[PDB]
Amino acid sequence: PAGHGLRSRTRDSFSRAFRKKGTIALSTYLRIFKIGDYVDIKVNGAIHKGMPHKFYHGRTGRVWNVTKRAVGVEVNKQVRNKILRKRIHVRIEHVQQSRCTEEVRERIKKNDQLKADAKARGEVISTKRQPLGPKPGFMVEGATLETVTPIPYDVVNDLKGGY
Amino acid sequence: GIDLVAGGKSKKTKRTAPKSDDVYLKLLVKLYRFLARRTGSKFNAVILKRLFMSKINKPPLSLSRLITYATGKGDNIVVLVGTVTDDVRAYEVPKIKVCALKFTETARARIEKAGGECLTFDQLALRAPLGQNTLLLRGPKNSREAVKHFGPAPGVPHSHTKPYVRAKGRKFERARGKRNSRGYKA
Amino acid sequence: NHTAHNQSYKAHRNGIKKPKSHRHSSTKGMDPKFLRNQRYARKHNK
Amino acid sequence: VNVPKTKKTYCKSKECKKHTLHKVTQYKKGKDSLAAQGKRRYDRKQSGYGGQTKPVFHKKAKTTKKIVLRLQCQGCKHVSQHPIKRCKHFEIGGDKKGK
Amino acid sequence: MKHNNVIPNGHFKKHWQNYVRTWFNQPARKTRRRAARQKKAATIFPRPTAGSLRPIVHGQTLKYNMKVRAGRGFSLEELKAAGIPKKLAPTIGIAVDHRRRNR
RNA sequence: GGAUGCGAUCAUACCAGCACUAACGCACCGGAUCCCAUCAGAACUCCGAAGUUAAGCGUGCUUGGGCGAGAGUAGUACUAGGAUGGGUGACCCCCUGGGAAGUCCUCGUGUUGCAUCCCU
RNA sequence: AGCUCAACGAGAACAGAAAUCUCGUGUGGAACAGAAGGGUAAAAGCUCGUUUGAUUCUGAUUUCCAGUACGAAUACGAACCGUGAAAGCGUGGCCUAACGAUCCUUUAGACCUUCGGAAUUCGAAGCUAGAGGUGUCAGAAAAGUUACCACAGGGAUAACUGGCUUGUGGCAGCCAAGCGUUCAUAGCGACGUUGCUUUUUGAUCCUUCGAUGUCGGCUCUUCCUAUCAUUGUGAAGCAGAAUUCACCAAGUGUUGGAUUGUUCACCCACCAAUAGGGAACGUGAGCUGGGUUUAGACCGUCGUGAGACAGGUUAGUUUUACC
RNA sequence: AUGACUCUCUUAAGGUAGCCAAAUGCCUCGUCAUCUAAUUAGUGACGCGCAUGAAUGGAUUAACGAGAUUCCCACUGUCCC
RNA sequence: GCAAAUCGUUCGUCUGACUUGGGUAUAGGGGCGAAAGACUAAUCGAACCGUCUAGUAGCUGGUUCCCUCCGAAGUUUCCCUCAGGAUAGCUGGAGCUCGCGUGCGAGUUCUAUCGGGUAAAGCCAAUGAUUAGAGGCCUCGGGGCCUCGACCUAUUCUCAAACUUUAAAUAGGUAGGACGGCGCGGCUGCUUUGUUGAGCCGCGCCACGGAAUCAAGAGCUCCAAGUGGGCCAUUUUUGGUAAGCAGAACUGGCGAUGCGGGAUGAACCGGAAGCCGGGUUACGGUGCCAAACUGCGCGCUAACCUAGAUCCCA
RNA sequence: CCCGUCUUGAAACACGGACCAAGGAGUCUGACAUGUGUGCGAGUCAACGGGCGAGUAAACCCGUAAGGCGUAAGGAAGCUGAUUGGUGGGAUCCCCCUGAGGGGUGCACCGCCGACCGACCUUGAUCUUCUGAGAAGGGUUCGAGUGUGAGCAUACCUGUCG
Ligand SMILES: [K+]
Ligand SMILES: [K+]
Ligand SMILES: [K+]
Ligand SMILES: [K+]
Ligand SMILES: [K+]
Ligand SMILES: [K+]
Ligand SMILES: [K+]
Ligand SMILES: [K+]
Ligand SMILES: [K+]
Ligand SMILES: [K+]
Ligand SMILES: [K+]
Ligand SMILES: [K+]
Ligand SMILES: [K+]
Ligand SMILES: [K+]
Ligand SMILES: [K+]
Ligand SMILES: [K+]
Ligand SMILES: [K+]
Ligand SMILES: [K+]
Ligand SMILES: [K+]
Ligand SMILES: [K+]
Ligand SMILES: [K+]
Ligand SMILES: [K+]
Ligand SMILES: [K+]
Ligand SMILES: [K+]
Ligand SMILES: [Mg+2]
Ligand SMILES: [Mg+2]
Ligand SMILES: [Mg+2]
Ligand SMILES: [Mg+2]
Ligand SMILES: [Mg+2]
Ligand SMILES: [Mg+2]
Ligand SMILES: [Mg+2]
Ligand SMILES: [Mg+2]
Ligand SMILES: [Mg+2]
Ligand SMILES: [Mg+2]
Ligand SMILES: [Mg+2]
Ligand SMILES: [Mg+2]
Ligand SMILES: [Mg+2]
Ligand SMILES: [Mg+2]
Ligand SMILES: [Mg+2]
Ligand SMILES: [Mg+2]
Ligand SMILES: [Mg+2]
Ligand SMILES: [Mg+2]
Ligand SMILES: [Mg+2]
Ligand SMILES: [Mg+2]
Ligand SMILES: [Mg+2]
Ligand SMILES: [Mg+2]
Ligand SMILES: [Mg+2]
Ligand SMILES: [Mg+2]
Ligand SMILES: [Mg+2]
Ligand SMILES: [Mg+2]
Ligand SMILES: [Mg+2]
Ligand SMILES: [Mg+2]
Ligand SMILES: [Mg+2]
Ligand SMILES: [Mg+2]
Ligand SMILES: [Mg+2]
Ligand SMILES: [Mg+2]
Ligand SMILES: [Mg+2]
Ligand SMILES: [Mg+2]
Ligand SMILES: [Mg+2]
Ligand SMILES: [Mg+2]
Ligand SMILES: [Mg+2]
Ligand SMILES: [Mg+2]
Ligand SMILES: [Mg+2]
Ligand SMILES: [Mg+2]
Ligand SMILES: [Mg+2]
Ligand SMILES: [Mg+2]
Ligand SMILES: [Mg+2]
Ligand SMILES: [Mg+2]
Ligand SMILES: [Mg+2]
Ligand SMILES: [Mg+2]
Ligand SMILES: [Mg+2]
Ligand SMILES: [Mg+2]
Ligand SMILES: [Mg+2]
Ligand SMILES: [Mg+2]
Ligand SMILES: [Mg+2]
Ligand SMILES: [Mg+2]
Ligand SMILES: [Mg+2]
Ligand SMILES: [Mg+2]
Ligand SMILES: [Mg+2]
Ligand SMILES: [Mg+2]
Ligand SMILES: [Mg+2]
Ligand SMILES: [Mg+2]
Ligand SMILES: [Mg+2]
Ligand SMILES: [Mg+2]
Ligand SMILES: [Mg+2]
Ligand SMILES: [Mg+2]
Ligand SMILES: [Mg+2]
Ligand SMILES: [Mg+2]
Ligand SMILES: [Mg+2]
Ligand SMILES: [Mg+2]
Ligand SMILES: [Mg+2]
Ligand SMILES: [Mg+2]
Ligand SMILES: [Mg+2]
Ligand SMILES: [Mg+2]
Ligand SMILES: [Mg+2]
Ligand SMILES: [Mg+2]
Ligand SMILES: [Mg+2]
Ligand SMILES: [Mg+2]
Ligand SMILES: [Mg+2]
Ligand SMILES: [Mg+2]
Ligand SMILES: [Mg+2]
Ligand SMILES: [Mg+2]
Ligand SMILES: [Mg+2]
Ligand SMILES: [Mg+2]
Ligand SMILES: [Zn+2]
Repeated sequence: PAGHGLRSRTRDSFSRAFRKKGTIALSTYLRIFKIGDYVDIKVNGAIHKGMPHKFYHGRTGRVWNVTKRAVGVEVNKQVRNKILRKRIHVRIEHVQQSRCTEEVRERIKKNDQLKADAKARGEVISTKRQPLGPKPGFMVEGATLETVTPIPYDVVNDLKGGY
Repeated sequence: GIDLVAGGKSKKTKRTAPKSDDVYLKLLVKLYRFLARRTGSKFNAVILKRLFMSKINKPPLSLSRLITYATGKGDNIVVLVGTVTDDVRAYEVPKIKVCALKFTETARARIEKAGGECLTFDQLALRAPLGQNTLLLRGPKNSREAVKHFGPAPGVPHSHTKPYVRAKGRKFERARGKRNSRGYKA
Repeated sequence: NHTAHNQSYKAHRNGIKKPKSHRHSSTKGMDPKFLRNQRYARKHNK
Repeated sequence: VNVPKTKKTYCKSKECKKHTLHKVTQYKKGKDSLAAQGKRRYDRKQSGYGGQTKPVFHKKAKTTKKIVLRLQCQGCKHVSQHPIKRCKHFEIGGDKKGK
Repeated sequence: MKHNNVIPNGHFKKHWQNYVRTWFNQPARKTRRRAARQKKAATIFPRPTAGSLRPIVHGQTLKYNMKVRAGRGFSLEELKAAGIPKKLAPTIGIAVDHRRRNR
């Protein structure tokens, strides 16, 4: 509306990948979606029903409802000075289960056991991750040294493969 | 130059004193300025702040609601920074010790008849300087006509805000925008 | 005619404001069949 | 646009509340009554001096109208109205394609 | 017109300033009416200052039929039952209303 | 080690040519009363078991095409940030960072779930 | 449900480039109402079978977005149906456009509500859902002219100068195919290519609309050089004479007339020569007022007409200095 | 060269008698003649006339005009100055 | 100005449609007009006087004391809307609810993960555009067995905002606990062949805060002003020969803001400010103007064209 | 560099301003709204009027079924009319313990989900004067509702409108 249709500017976004057209593999229809799961919205161009607006393509949201053929997804949308919680329904052909939280569950268990193993011995520790820190000092065994020097200029070589 | 906002100064406003000129209220403020400073009691600090508040921020508490919140707490002293009103819908009034800024004439009579006591905040300081064994209560702040008009505008979706109309009837904002048969319902 | 100049600056004066997140979210718009059964389940809960 | 003479559709009558056979006819606006309150007020307003007292639409733009199908249930003999999209040529019971 | 306000409907489009009724004479009116009553009381002495006797009548309509008030005058049927001729009643401080019925 | 039924992944699985296969299978195959089916028992459908591994299916091969992976192209093209940098300009060096893609070259040519059966 | 398209290859009486028929290859190179894009192959295409989900009742969501309406779309719920053996699919068109408030009118629906003293039957008025339209499409009911003109304003905006720009106009250079009897360059410079100038006209709309007097001529001074003549020189296809190219050079000069309001132009004549320009397109409290550009009037064309005409014509107040 | 003449489309009728680069012609300073040493002026002709034309009057016209225009003679400080 | 129409000379007419006094008739959408929209008391394309009337104006002008604090917008949508209004944004005031580092906040990064089709690249990949030869020369046409062009095969030059297999940099989304996890029970009319699932509920147990950095704190509501002409610059970028031209994208700047530098300048460089003393710098400078070297070093240039002399910048 | 002003931009070749004195422009009123102060509070208001009274336009007194607003809503209307709270956070206080601890307390406010009244729809054992009553049982519907009142008067600023 107001100068732009629903699918305006979707020539590339909503087109199928090269040599990946035709029948949709059935693993898409065997996925299980639960409330609270995170899903990435990826519009399939072949399915014209229950397809989200182009804005939600490439966005990750949280599942808040499950129907026969579609899942309700909560997606953040920035409008001026506010973030809106947009609730949309999308057919499962356009959603992929996201691996954004794949490390959380396995990390909690490791932290829980590490704290438990430390509680029994009365040693207070921290399970927090840390970013890459500075490396310690070390010795490197001597080896043959290859000398690098600037190369004399040659005009004939100022072209891919030369002139 | 320094990269701060408003030179690092606060842009928030709170009441540091009552706006009223009531001489008795100012004496109570002086009493509880001392109690809050020299005791560090959280009860005294809360009492001091509420004495500054405007009328709408000190809503009345009905006697019936006072009785329900005081059930099973006869030993405790009920404290209200506000006015206690009488409620004709309450039949049985147990004996209760209540401290409030003001009691309505009917509310005071019923409490005193039931063997209870109506206290002022200067009497409370003598009985509970740190607020020991007190039941601190507040009246309903948002139960008034003005609040019904606040929030999302009446015409936006999912709005139950009360509009401003000079009268009530079929001819006063019941047409287009208020039903599907007239354009839309909103 | 049109320009977005200064609009991001205006948005960031008091924003970006994220909506308040509560533990329980509204059930409006969810499957009525699921909601109706849930209401009965709570009714007979003991 | 060609529409069949008969159509099997849902009937809202409490007698049926089910799909039944309906006869298709085209709706036509009835004659304006002189006793209608709006007409009574307009005639009063127009009387005497002052000339034309109401707007008179002049800038016609539509070249078609939304034809309304009048579906009369054969069970309860009740009518339901079903508008269709704008069209310039419309008929009921015309010869079907190919036949 | 701006903001969320009740729709204004002030009826101040005529020459209303020429039809303003002030009440600065309100104390004076009270004084004048009191003087008239005081003067009337001396004229009719020793007749009661309250005036003629008025009947008891019901309030009209469903909203006021549970109360009673003073009416205009006693009906002819009421006067006859009390044995007071209608021509004599007004001369002894009894109000007469020949229109009122007795249902 | 395989086949068959249902599959998953949808070319390392496709295409072309050539070669090969024990057993059980899978096929081709015989027939047209019945169900069904057409211009046509070719197909579809039904009934059957004389014949054949010729084809299909399966496997292998090709300095095969394609596809997949690596190397290289190349710190090149482009690019975020910086300069009272160069230059008449077009454009470009340097500084703090990120960093591709054809050609050419090497290698690879499927993996796998459930069930049944053969090799037994 | 079955089928596979465009195209090509190889074959068959009439039959051929192209009729129909057969086999083979064929990732869509076809088709899918329309614009384009996307999408689709035991299908969304083609051919047949059965059909009306283009149905009834709300609410929610998306797009638009103020997170209002409308249009359009999507996911459910509760009914009734279609189709298929069945899963399943179907709430119009494969997806992205194809459309419309209040008031009024009209229709459909509810053994519904009201007509206010109480009833009956007509009539009228309400409730729910559609239709008749607003295309300036969030939706007044609407023809001109003014040169007889008026007011509020606008340098938010035209008609001068000035400023930016230089396409266009004007002036100049580089390369050297060729011209020049011979001979690229005495003198020229095709095809290309690099510049300068603001004495053309455009582009723009920055300054001025509580006003910078708007054509040309006359008069008068000063300035420029891209030099017409005059002084001194170089070059020549420079014998002489005359002429041409180039250099230093703006010291001096550059005229009298017919026609035109003209600028411009053109002709006659003289002359050493009759070069080109600037200074708010120099110069109206310096003039003049022929033109343009108020009001009178005529013609032609145009208009039903009032009137219009970068068409013609004729008559039409040019103010003030003493700061 | 021109087109009496013929063919063809067509209108209510197809501008007739006259007149013209006109106070009416864009092109245009139209072409020819005349007036001048020289004339975008004047006059006389020519006319497929942007867009002339008959009481929206056409074409003429003696006399008259503080009406527009060209030339010649006289006259002169308009000018040479 | 003698004069809100006069003066000088020069001109028209002058027995007639002639000139003129007085009387008299016609009055405002009316009169009167040998016609100029003329004239109707210096007023006429609708006189004059009073009133309605303080007529209305989205337009012009003005709008009166001091310090202190906070502090904008030229953008969205709708409007016979485009010099206006409303609406949202930006802003103030009023608070309220809490909090004191245990924060659940952030115009930042890290880790993990997801989307993309611009730059570049590609044609030796589809679609389109396009140069040249080479071989085969089967079969088609062309002409004269020959022969050119069609054809087929392998190559080759050069290309694309509305082409593309591939494909960056920058930017975009999500997640990194106390709203976590596990165990045992319970509820249902939903769901399953199935106490099978789904969600919820109760009880018990565990949970060193589960990346960095910061956190002059976080949340919520009310009422309302001004604004809705913008302009400049780096870079990306459309129209245009171009423009101190017109129009967009991200950020900053001016406008609303002085101060040092750029001789001079709204935007360039530096840098933002209570009133002062001392110290030190930024940009820019140190021959004079003019505070600071004619400081210590190397080379280049010689301009008989006004040699040359500092981002934007002339 | 001259102030004031409109402006993207003013010392401007943009406009007003020769000079001085005095006068000279957001006011009054009605309606409504938020905020704040004050009184009383399920009420509140002496307002028309009356009784009087500083010999008195003030002050003081009077609301007896007066009236306004509030105390109940939904529906076009006929009409019907609130079964009286659960839960996650949370101030304060109490106890144990001296932890970013554990129990009890849980106001205000916010989120979530029921129930109740009404429009619409749906439902009907058992009765009745035949059109009503209502045992049970409801709803992705709708409401400016209910679930132990918060209003009324008055003062003033600011804002919209006449
Ligand atoms: K477009
Ligand atoms: K009338
Ligand atoms: K009076
Ligand atoms: K099919
Ligand atoms: K075929
Ligand atoms: K409009
Ligand atoms: K030029
Ligand atoms: K002007
Ligand atoms: K002058
Ligand atoms: K004259
Ligand atoms: K004359
Ligand atoms: K005379
Ligand atoms: K008049
Ligand atoms: K305006
Ligand atoms: K590429
Ligand atoms: K290509
Ligand atoms: K506004
Ligand atoms: K101004
Ligand atoms: K101005
Ligand atoms: K001025
Ligand atoms: K308001
Ligand atoms: K009352
Ligand atoms: K009273
Ligand atoms: K109703
Ligand atoms: Mg719109
Ligand atoms: Mg937009
Ligand atoms: Mg400071
Ligand atoms: Mg500040
Ligand atoms: Mg209607
Ligand atoms: Mg809505
Ligand atoms: Mg009448
Ligand atoms: Mg009449
Ligand atoms: Mg008035
Ligand atoms: Mg009375
Ligand atoms: Mg057979
Ligand atoms: Mg074989
Ligand atoms: Mg290979
Ligand atoms: Mg298409
Ligand atoms: Mg649909
Ligand atoms: Mg069936
Ligand atoms: Mg559709
Ligand atoms: Mg569809
Ligand atoms: Mg309609
Ligand atoms: Mg009606
Ligand atoms: Mg009646
Ligand atoms: Mg509109
Ligand atoms: Mg007019
Ligand atoms: Mg301008
Ligand atoms: Mg040339
Ligand atoms: Mg001026
Ligand atoms: Mg002037
Ligand atoms: Mg001047
Ligand atoms: Mg020279
Ligand atoms: Mg010679
Ligand atoms: Mg000279
Ligand atoms: Mg002349
Ligand atoms: Mg010039
Ligand atoms: Mg000039
Ligand atoms: Mg002058
Ligand atoms: Mg002059
Ligand atoms: Mg002049
Ligand atoms: Mg003139
Ligand atoms: Mg004229
Ligand atoms: Mg005519
Ligand atoms: Mg003239
Ligand atoms: Mg003729
Ligand atoms: Mg002629
Ligand atoms: Mg001539
Ligand atoms: Mg002459
Ligand atoms: Mg002539
Ligand atoms: Mg004519
Ligand atoms: Mg004529
Ligand atoms: Mg004549
Ligand atoms: Mg004559
Ligand atoms: Mg005469
Ligand atoms: Mg004199
Ligand atoms: Mg008359
Ligand atoms: Mg006369
Ligand atoms: Mg005239
Ligand atoms: Mg007047
Ligand atoms: Mg409109
Ligand atoms: Mg203005
Ligand atoms: Mg606003
Ligand atoms: Mg990426
Ligand atoms: Mg794109
Ligand atoms: Mg592209
Ligand atoms: Mg590119
Ligand atoms: Mg404005
Ligand atoms: Mg604007
Ligand atoms: Mg501009
Ligand atoms: Mg401004
Ligand atoms: Mg400078
Ligand atoms: Mg200092
Ligand atoms: Mg030196
Ligand atoms: Mg300006
Ligand atoms: Mg100024
Ligand atoms: Mg100037
Ligand atoms: Mg002005
Ligand atoms: Mg002045
Ligand atoms: Mg004064
Ligand atoms: Mg108040
Ligand atoms: Mg009462
Ligand atoms: Mg009812
Ligand atoms: Mg109910
Ligand atoms: Zn029926």
